[PDB]
Amino acid sequence: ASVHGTTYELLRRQGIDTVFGNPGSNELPFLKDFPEDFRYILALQEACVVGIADGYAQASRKPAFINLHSAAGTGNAMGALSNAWNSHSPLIVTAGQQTRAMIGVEALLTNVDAANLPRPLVKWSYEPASAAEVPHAMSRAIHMASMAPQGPVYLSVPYDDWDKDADPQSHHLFDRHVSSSVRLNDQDLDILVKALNSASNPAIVLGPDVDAANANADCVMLAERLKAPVWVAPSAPRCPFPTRHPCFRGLMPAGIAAISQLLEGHDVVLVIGAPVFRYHQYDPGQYLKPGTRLISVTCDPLEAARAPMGDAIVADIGAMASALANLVEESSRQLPTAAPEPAKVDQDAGRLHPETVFDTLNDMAPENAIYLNESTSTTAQMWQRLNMRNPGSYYFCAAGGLGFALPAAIGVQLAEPERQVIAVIGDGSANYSISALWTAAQYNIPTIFVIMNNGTYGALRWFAGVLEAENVPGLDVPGIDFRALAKGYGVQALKADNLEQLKGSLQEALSAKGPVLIEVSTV
Amino acid sequence: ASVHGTTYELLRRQGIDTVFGNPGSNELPFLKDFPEDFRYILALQEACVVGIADGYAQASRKPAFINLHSAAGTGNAMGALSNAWNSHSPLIVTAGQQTRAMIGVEALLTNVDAANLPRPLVKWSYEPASAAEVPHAMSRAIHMASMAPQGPVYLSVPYDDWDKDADPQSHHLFDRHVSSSVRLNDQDLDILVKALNSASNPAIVLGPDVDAANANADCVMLAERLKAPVWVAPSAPRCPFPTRHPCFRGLMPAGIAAISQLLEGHDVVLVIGAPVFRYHQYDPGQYLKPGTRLISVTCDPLEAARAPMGDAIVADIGAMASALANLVEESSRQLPTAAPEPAKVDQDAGRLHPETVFDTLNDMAPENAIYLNESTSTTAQMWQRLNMRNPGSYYFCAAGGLGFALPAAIGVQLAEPERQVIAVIGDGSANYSISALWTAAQYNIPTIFVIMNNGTYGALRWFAGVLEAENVPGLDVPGIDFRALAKGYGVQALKADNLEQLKGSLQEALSAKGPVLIEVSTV
Amino acid sequence: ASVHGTTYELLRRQGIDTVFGNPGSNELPFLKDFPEDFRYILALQEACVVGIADGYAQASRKPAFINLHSAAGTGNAMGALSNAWNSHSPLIVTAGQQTRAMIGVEALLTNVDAANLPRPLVKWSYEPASAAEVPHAMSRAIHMASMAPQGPVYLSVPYDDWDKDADPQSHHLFDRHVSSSVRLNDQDLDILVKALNSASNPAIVLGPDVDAANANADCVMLAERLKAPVWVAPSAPRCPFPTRHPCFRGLMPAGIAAISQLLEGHDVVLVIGAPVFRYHQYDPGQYLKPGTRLISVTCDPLEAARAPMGDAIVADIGAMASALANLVEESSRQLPTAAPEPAKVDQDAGRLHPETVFDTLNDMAPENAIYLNESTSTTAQMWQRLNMRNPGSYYFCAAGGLGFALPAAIGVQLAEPERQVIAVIGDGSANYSISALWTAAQYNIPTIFVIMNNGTYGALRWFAGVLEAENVPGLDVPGIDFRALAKGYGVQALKADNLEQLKGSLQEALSAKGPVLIEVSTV
Ligand SMILES: Cc1ncc(C[n+]2csc(CCOP(=O)(O)OP(=O)(O)O)c2C)c(N)n1
Ligand SMILES: Cc1ncc(C[n+]2csc(CCOP(=O)(O)OP(=O)(O)O)c2C)c(N)n1
Ligand SMILES: Cc1ncc(C[n+]2csc(CCOP(=O)(O)OP(=O)(O)O)c2C)c(N)n1
Ligand SMILES: [Ca+2]
Ligand SMILES: [Ca+2]
Ligand SMILES: [Ca+2]
Ligand SMILES: [Ca+2]
Ligand SMILES: [Ca+2]
Ligand SMILES: [Ca+2]
Ligand SMILES: [Mg+2]
Repeated sequence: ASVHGTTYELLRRQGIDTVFGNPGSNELPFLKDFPEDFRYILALQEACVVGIADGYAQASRKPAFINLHSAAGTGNAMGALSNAWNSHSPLIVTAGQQTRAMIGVEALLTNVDAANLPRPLVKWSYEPASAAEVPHAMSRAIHMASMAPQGPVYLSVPYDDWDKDADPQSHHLFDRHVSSSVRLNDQDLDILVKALNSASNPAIVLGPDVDAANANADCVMLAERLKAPVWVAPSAPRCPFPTRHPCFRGLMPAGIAAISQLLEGHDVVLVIGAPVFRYHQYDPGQYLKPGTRLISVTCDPLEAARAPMGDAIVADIGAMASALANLVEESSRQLPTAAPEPAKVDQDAGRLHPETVFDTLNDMAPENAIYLNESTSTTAQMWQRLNMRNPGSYYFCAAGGLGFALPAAIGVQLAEPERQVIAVIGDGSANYSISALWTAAQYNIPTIFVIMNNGTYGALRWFAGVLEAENVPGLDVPGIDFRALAKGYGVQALKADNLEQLKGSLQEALSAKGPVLIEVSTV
Repeated sequence: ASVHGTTYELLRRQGIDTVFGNPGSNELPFLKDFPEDFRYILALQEACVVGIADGYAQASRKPAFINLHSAAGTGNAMGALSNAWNSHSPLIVTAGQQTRAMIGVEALLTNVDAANLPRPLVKWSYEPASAAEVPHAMSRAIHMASMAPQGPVYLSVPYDDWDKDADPQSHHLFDRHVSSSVRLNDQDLDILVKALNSASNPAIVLGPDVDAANANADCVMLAERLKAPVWVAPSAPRCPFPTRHPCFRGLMPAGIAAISQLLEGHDVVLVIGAPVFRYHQYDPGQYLKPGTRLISVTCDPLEAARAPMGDAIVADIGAMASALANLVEESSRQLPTAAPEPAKVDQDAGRLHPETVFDTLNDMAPENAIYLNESTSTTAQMWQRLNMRNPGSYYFCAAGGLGFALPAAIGVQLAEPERQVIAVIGDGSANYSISALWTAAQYNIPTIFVIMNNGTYGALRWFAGVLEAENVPGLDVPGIDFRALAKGYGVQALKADNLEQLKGSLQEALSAKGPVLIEVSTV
Repeated sequence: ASVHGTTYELLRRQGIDTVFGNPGSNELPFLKDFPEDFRYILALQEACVVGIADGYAQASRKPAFINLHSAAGTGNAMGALSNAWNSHSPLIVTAGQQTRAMIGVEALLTNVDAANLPRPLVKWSYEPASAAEVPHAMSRAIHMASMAPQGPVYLSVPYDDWDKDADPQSHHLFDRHVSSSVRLNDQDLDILVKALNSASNPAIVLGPDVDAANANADCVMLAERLKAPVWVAPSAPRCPFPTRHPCFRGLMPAGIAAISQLLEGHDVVLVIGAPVFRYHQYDPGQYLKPGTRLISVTCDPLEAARAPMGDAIVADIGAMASALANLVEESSRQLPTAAPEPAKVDQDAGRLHPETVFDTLNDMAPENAIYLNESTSTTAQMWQRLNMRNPGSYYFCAAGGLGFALPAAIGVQLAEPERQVIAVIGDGSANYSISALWTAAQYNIPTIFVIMNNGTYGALRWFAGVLEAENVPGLDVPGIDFRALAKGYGVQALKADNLEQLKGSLQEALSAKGPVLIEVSTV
């Protein structure tokens, strides 16, 4: 069999049936005779291709396969890979290389020093030394992406390799099963459980890896047994806990001093599935106040190594969450009281306050809706106003790289056809991956995009305010008609200048049978 | 003085007065108190930022300064850097890094292993070890970008460095002058000149570095003295010779066998300012046929090293071109006869043949117009139908990375306010950097964008045809309304469905006082 | 023809006839059927292999070819490559890789991510994508190493490639000639010459690249014409000027303040072939005092970029030195007076003062002797006491990496059979590459090794003294019998405990017909 046939069989046998890409000439030999049981999802720019694959992978909880064009295609996708790295997204990125006969002369489209291009944003990067090695290299890519800590991998393949004969021994790769579903040994696990049972005032902090492992329900049980408040680690890329559960305490502020102050009084703080800690603003102070012991369970050695305080256990989040939830004793402490409902902000008949938008979305959206957030100055309000009861209900660019939510919303909707996806995106952020709209229109993926139009890079004007920075250029983005942009890409567009219109537009959008974009005029 | 003040003085003293960027929080400390004698050009996505800076640098023939946001901003610009590498574009790319106090914990927005991110697409990449080193590092960046062979450089700067005190000895950096304007020593130059004077049937092949050095006029003189035909090296990123000059022979096909066949009979082939050779399609054969001696003058050691045949001289193109043009004897051979005018293709009243579009542009555009090409399946026709008499009249993505022409056209227009820029872009290519349109509208840069709409990735369907590849998915891009996209970004839009409309639209576009986009329905 | 035959023909045609190496299994396929016109020089450890090749290349002024074993062999040679990088040594380092069929499974002896191993100490690093590409890759290696700025390159080759068929078009590589013998254009050169003719008190500073280019004589003429004092740039790896010439001023101290103080009063300082400046100790102060203008001529863009002051011209040192020496006017100023003879230090009948050793060597050694220095605490005395009239008379580890002089002395002696090589090495430094002695014995290369035995890492005890550092462990190296070590490797050994014995031992050593090691007891 050819390398082409062998490789598609490998993919199919490993559960991959979809290719997200933007084609090029070095990739034609791979894409020809495309298998009938496969599905190709085209996007117009590489950041969009990867963003869609990313949302698809995160929501489906399985690896996504991507095919890009040489160095330029790969380069266009590197901002998206920064987010994928931080979110532990299992992405298999393949790029076509020039024919081996012309790599040396560096003919046009040659990806020079290929493996180094995507570094340091990949777990593994490689270009095979011969055509017969391709299936084996593809196998390595699949497993490296899937093993904890999951992350993106890169494989460059010269286009002339596809038609060559594959090693007949490649059949051994087809059904390989690799597992990293491990947990702390019995003896040490018993010690940890005892420390938890003995704590007088424990607190639990959860990160994105909990939602990735679908360990949400196990963490709820753990929180209920320990009768402990639960916080979501700062700069949260996903939501790991039902936001209206009595133990829920909200999103932690992303500052050193703010967090230690928040945890003061808690003798034992158990952090699960999050780095310690994804701070953002520089808020100097103590990492932890005296009297607090921190224990971290992470699926990533890099996270365990860099934590500036506490103990750590490197293991599978799902396996650990399940073990802990079943072994801890039920505390006789009283279960925490639920946080009160957020207040209603005064809303006149003019432009909409973000709070109003979120309250309305919470009112009108189905209970199993999935939200994506790329409205940077309104994140805190969004977290307090949306009741997200189920796992996989929230996504936000893990590395803070804009251009994620719009395409990712399409990938998530593709992965969860029965849950309405609603992406809330700022007018500034909307531009980074605007062409992704075309993919939703073409495949009729019913994502709803809500553009928060305030005409400025709000979050930046805010930091520009703290630093007390003046005369900073480039903070405003006036003159963009989002309805026209949506029309350009074949997506139905609506406008909301006030509350009445907002409610009407949402009613229509929710009843639509295709993707819809709503431009909202915000304060 | 602070690092901030010292750095802006360094830039100003080295001739930089414009910053192309997309702001972020790590960059606010650098951008605050923005100098009044500077100019900030905002673009909505990083590929667009770099593309604009690239066009500006290439057209002005001086380095362009760029400021991006951390890893995500840098990553979004890597496809654009692939083109910049191939075009020897002097680009100074700076990105903001997290505060030194939080780099270790990898707070959000930390650019991890920063210097490795842009590799291998940069000449030099670096992150200073202390704040006082910043001005010196900036100096290194400026010079590394400007010395032959020119190319992009990268500098990552922690945001807390800007307000620190600079080394008082930094003043020594302000007026440093670095030169690489060198040419072959007298003795060896005399030998080369003798070889040229002795040739019986010489041919000259010119590359992009000739136009970059503005050595066009010197090459015309050289060609006239030697009475030799002149070809433009394959995959041409720029036009180095007047296309209607009697010696002009056109664009060389990008294949090994095709080129050796084309050069057969020429005893001495002098290649100036081009790699040997930027092949594209695999057209196996002899690199050179017996009887042909090839001599290459390149400004790049990497080019000299990888040439599979001939001798090479590594030197400044301008200095070499000038020396050769003045030292060679006037041959008694007859000057080559000009190529005949291309034929008029039959055009009915329906959709436009690309040939018709180019003939019409040639008819109506000013004689000093500048063209950008990102209509991949029509490159050969474009080269035969446009009379480009002046230097800096043509640009095409040097690494074949789409998303270059649209933003680059804006940068070129900014650099040459008195020459009408006309970008000819395919409907597929238009999407990669569509948001750049906003920048033209906002600063009122009068670029004319001609979108060749044929609804498909034409060049790919063509390769898919040669390889005799079937069942290749993702080759069509239907359902895009370019007039709506232009409206979305504030740019006047026109449509041309036939010749009559094409002529009318061009008349209007040429008389416009701002940017204009014309969607052309092509066959 | 096979890749094996084609490659040896390429090497032979490019002037390479010697292979320096330490064999391994991945290299057997390359070494088999070793050409009869070639010469293989075996060394017992890789640092020794590279050190010998380095000395050979530096002294012969042509590239040296090296063959090492996979990652371990390459790794053992990386300290030696650090020196080669700093000395601009043209070294072609090749390493054998596992068979392509087993690279993927990482069988024993696989060099993983090969090209990244030697970085950042190489100009170019690469592993071919196919066997037919090997000759072309070898060609690139040869030229990259030879073009200015010269430096080490690395090529990894899977062992199964050698027996495959080579591309018949590879014959084009055989006689390629690449030149970088360039100099500043006429107009700018005239400006520089005028600045030199107009200077009232010029000073000249020379670096290692002057000796590498054999531009010594041209610099003497330049100094005599300008009637200017000449200094050797700090941390000198080579000697670029006759040390007893009336203009000679000695080795510059390696400190910022010390150098500016030394140059004070000189209006124009011309630096040729040296970085600006290879400082060592931290001696904070002004880089240059007011009134001094510095102009640097360097063959390295990296040097021009990082200079913290002055203008720079990037060009070939030989071409530039020759041009300047012939164009400057003869100044009417009086020629500088020669420095007085160094004083005789008092020497009793006990252990030898380093000054005594150097005076005696100067007295007894032939006038065309070549010295290598790796006696770190005695460098200043050595420079003042040895009259070195000819080019290529001195070598010192360019990156300060010990283990250079002993093997390099063998390589230099091999390159210059008619000039007596005398390596002066400290007892600490002698151990790093002690096994190199075997190579001298086996091929009967008559190098004389003088071991300065003082039982301690003297230079370190000295820095430990300045820093006023106390309780520093590991500074003494007692209990080493160098005569026994020499005997172990087959080299004649002598001992000198006092002056009488020193003179006697030197008389014998100079008359020897093979390598000799003299252990000298120093204070
Ligand atoms: C790729 C990328 N480029 C630039 C930035 C810097 N940045 C962070 S927030 C922001 C503002 C986003 O504006 P918008 O989406 O309109 O939302 P707002 O702040 O107004 O809520 C910008 C440009 C970024 N994080 N990522
Ligand atoms: C960043 C990038 N992505 C993908 C490609 C692959 N590619 C080469 S030509 C091409 C078609 C461009 O289509 P279009 O601009 O409509 O012009 P046409 O071929 O129809 O003339 C594509 C997608 C590329 N070279 N660069
Ligand atoms: C590979 C390497 N290891 C360690 C050092 C650090 N070092 C610099 S000088 C020195 C002392 C050398 O001792 P010796 O050769 O006996 O000479 P002395 O200082 O006594 O004159 C040492 C160990 C070095 N420069 N290179
Ligand atoms: Ca409500
Ligand atoms: Ca906004
Ligand atoms: Ca005409
Ligand atoms: Ca098209
Ligand atoms: Ca004497
Ligand atoms: Ca010693
Ligand atoms: Mg990289």
